[PDB]
Amino acid sequence: GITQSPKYLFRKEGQNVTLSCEQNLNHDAMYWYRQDPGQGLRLIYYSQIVNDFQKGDIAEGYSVSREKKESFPLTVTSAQKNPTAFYLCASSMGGTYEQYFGPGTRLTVTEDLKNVFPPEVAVFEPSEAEISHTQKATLVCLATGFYPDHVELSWWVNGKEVHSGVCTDPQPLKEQPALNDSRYALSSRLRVSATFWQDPRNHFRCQVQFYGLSENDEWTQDRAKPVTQIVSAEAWGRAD
Amino acid sequence: QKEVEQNSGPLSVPEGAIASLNCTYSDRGSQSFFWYRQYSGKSPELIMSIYSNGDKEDGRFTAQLNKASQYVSLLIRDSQPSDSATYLCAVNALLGNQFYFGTGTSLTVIPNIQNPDPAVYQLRDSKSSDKSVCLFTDFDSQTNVSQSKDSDVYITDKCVLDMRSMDFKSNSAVAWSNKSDFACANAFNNSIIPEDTFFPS
Amino acid sequence: GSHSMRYFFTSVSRPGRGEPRFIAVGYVDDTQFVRFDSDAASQRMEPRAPWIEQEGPEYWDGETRKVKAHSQTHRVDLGTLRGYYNQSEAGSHTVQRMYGCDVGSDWRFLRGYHQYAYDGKDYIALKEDLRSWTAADMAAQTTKHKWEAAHVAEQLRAYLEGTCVEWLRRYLENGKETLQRTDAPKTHMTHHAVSDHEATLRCWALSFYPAEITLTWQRDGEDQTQDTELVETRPAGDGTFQKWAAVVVPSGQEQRYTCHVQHEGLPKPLTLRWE
Amino acid sequence: IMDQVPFSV
Amino acid sequence: MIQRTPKIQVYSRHPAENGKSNFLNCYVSGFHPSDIEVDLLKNGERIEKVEHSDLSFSKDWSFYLLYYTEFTPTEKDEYACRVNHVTLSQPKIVKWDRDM
Repeated sequence: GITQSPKYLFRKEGQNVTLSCEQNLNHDAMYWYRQDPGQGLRLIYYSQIVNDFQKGDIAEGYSVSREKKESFPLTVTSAQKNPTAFYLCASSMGGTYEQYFGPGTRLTVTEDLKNVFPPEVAVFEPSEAEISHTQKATLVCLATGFYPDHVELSWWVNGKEVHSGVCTDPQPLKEQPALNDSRYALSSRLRVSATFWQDPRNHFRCQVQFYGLSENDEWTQDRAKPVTQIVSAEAWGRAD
Repeated sequence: QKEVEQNSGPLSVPEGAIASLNCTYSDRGSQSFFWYRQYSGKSPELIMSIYSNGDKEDGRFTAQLNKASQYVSLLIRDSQPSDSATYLCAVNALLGNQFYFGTGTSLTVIPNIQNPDPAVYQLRDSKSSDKSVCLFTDFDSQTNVSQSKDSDVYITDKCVLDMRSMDFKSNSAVAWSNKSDFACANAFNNSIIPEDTFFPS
Repeated sequence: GSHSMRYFFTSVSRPGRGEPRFIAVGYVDDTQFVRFDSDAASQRMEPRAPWIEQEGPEYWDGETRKVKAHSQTHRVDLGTLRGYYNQSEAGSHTVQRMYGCDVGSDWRFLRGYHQYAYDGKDYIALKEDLRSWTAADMAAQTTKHKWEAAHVAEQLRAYLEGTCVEWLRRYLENGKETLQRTDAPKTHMTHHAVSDHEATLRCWALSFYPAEITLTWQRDGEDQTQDTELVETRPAGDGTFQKWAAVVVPSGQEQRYTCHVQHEGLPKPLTLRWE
Repeated sequence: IMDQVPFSV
Repeated sequence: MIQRTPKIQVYSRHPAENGKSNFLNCYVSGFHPSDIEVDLLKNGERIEKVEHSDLSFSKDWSFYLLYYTEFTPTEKDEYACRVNHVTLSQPKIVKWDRDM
């Protein structure tokens, strides 16, 4: 019964954010963590009574206030040097008892909104050399040049989402890993039967959901605004 | 050191075999020991909890706890592709009324694929028709891929796709670049090629 | 058994003039070493023995966090309990919780207990197997089934079988000159003339630790329970205890009445006479 | 050391 | 609710001798509920600055407290302890005897 909002959040460097956390389990204690990629969990703030919150290991730049038992709103400030992380809210009955986590909120703070780009999605038809030697055929999809990496890819065969024969990279790669604000690229592959791909009535589409800015955010550039949008690419069967 | 330590290095276990994830801690009046499972991009899911010395069985995994020697383990039977995740170790602390989490151990079950047909195909764009990607697929489990040493070439890691229509899985990776002069026999040179590959024309 | 660690918690309600008052004390053997009082000024777990003072600040910060939550748990316990019996909000009630473990001569787990009382009478207790419960009344089984479905006895058994003996041994070794000592009783006898024919012989036993002691009266080598007054053991405040037992005796034959003091620091029991 | 935070009745 | 009568004991920490400083103890035990007023008296007047121990109870859930103060006994100095509980209709006074 623990919930967080939103699942994906994005703000500009210099302003404050308020990550909300509601608790339905009537647990006395609540916890706030941040999870950086490949570095585990780190405690930010925790409380055990209704109005008794205590600082964690890294409380620099973080503020919290538990005014009532139900909510544990953690507000991050500009004093945080590296706010971009995966924020996880947990709650439990006692300080020494096992905790349960909410869905988590991924916050991404950038220098300026110019680094936000929706993904360019394209599909690549199978090769006829693979169709003969394997009696199978893969459809490779590419979402390139997007930031931040708030992307969920899915394949849709004949209008319905499928999971069989689908493989998606666990986490996208930085197109230029030397840069801090580098774009990301994600790949996926849908392998179907050779006799299935050669059917012209079969429809293939690679769907890539992107979580960027909201429409109420200000955008001063002349380029297309990187709002939370959908980008996809289609493909049809070919007997050739 | 930390109150709870565990080998964060990525451990691999064949499909169907038994995975043994270990975890040690510093005694802080530690009394309760837990195991969390966290898939990539999601929240840690509580999957195991033990409180006394011995083994506790539930599902396809067992929790083994020893308190004389500070360590708690998690054995997983019949390793399935859905078990590939990082498993976090949790140990409570009566000294301080605290709760501590380990850094996590990334588990990746590798499929036991037989009769492989390694090859590198070229897939052109369905609509653009002037973009090109390369597909290293159907290679066995021993083969690994590495990142490209060129900023213009992009390489992805392995990936196990499961066709439930048939009864086989296949590892596959993809390499693409904007060089507009690149041939698929040039990116995967950085990785160890099993020499059993077939490069089409 | 040989040694034991115990905790005592009380929460008395004060309807109309404040929140329930919470008091927690801890004892090893017969020596108190920690305490807490919501009415006290420190608002922290305070030390009451010399050896416990050497613990780190993480120990005191943790023990303070527990009583601050334990007091809150007893507050919702008092409000919930007045509905179990449908008692008014004007009646003042109290809650008592206690637990602890007993160790043997090998300093290993020998016995564990965890009990709960409401308004001075038994409510619910963990059996000696540390796996079952003993509910007193009908409303006492409401929390038993609530605690059986939550597997409370499993996590309570761990304190008594586990960290209680592992932290009792830690206290027995750090405070060795205090807890592992044994003070033999300093005994004497007084004579008080009651009447022309009778006089009371009072057998004293002072400055002894631990508190367990037995005072027996004998006449010509035979126990005499009649005409004997025994008072319960008193804490001296010196960290030791006091106790005495008297007997009214016909005047002139006090030679036959013999006192007997049995204590841990006495292999053979002492024998006290007037002359 | 004290026990875990107790269960409410 | 269970209500019990406090058992009062008045005594000195060490064997009382005249002129030497000692401590006067008042050990109430076996009472319920918790609230209880205990005052150490010197020749009928209330002694300020008396220190009591922490509130603890026995197996039968009855509390026991120890009220002590530093004093010096003479031959004709009367000391006593005055307890007040909801069990007592009026406060009970127990005098201190050098032989009890």
